[PDB]
Formats: sequence, C-alpha cells, structure tokens
Amino acid sequence: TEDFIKKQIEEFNIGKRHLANMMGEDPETFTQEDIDRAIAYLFPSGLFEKRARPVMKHPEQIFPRQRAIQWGEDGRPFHYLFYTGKQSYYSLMHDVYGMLLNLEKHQVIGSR
Amino acid sequence: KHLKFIARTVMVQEGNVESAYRTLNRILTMDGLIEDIKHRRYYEKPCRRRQRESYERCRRIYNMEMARKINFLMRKNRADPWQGC
Repeated sequence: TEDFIKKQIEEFNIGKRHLANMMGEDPETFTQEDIDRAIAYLFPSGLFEKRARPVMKHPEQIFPRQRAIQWGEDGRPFHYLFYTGKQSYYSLMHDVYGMLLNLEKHQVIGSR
Repeated sequence: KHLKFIARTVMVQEGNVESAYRTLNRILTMDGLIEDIKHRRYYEKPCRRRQRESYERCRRIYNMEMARKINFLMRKNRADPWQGC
C-alpha cells in the first residue's frame, strides 16, 4: 500500500545514510551508483542473473510501478479511463489521437 | 422441314473459324441447348428432374441474395476513418 511505500522510502533513506557511514563517505552526496558499488563489495555474488544479486535500490524501483489501489479512501479511481482495465495504454492512445487531430488542424536510421 | 442454314448458324469472320465456333458454342450454352443435350443423353426420371430443378432454383436464389449482401456490405470496405479508437 501507499503507507507501506512511504515506510519503505524512510527505511531506504536510513539505510542509505548507514551505508554511507559504513563506506566512510558523505551521506549527502552518496549517489545510487555508490550504493550499488558498496552493496556489490559488501555482498559479493557470482550469480549470473543480475536481478538475483543483492540490491538496495530506491523503493520506487524495487517495488513494481503498478502502485497500490488506484483509488482513494472514497473509492473513486484517480484516472478517468480506469474502468477500461488498461488506463495507461488507452490514455496513451487518446493522447496520440489528440496529437493526430491537432496535426490535422495545423495542416529510421539510428532508432527502432 | 424448316429452312436450313439459319438456326444455329454463325458466319466465319475473316477465316477466324475458332472464334466463330466459340461464338456458336456460347450461343448454344446461353440458350441451354448444350445442357439440354447432356441431360437428354440418358433419361432423367421425373422425381430426379424435379429435385434437380428445385435445387437449382434454390441455389440461384441463394447466390443472388448472397451477391446482393456482399455488394451492400462491401461499401464499408474502405480505409478506417477513426484509426486509433
């Protein structure tokens, strides 16, 4: 839940400070890359699957971005296309269609 | 008893015998004479003939209705005017 995510964020901040203390670096300038290097040094793992090695990333990345329930206490969903079951995809399609309509109003090499 | 070289007669145009024969065969087929001869080679019993005629009539009616339906529905076979919705 959202409160669980807040608790995880607080725990991650405290752990980041503790890891900066352990590695003897400034907690205020301890980037995510420093966190990863410190974790790899303190908890070495030769497992080939990188997703299986120890990780202490931000909760925004460790937890799936599917988020908690998509409605508040009142139960009203936040997104107006929620009942489509694919609110992200259909919102993206709606935005693209609006862009095409605006293009109608007004009027390959290094990418895949 | 009738006068000859009038019925089922096609004049050959510039020696094109094959085209004249094709025209004559098409005329006979359009008039159903070829199918008449093929059916008259052996006796078709009246019940069998009635069944065949009824089946042919039903098949023609169904084919005409299906053709009309396909022609009516193919008017919508165009580019999607509301793509992305």
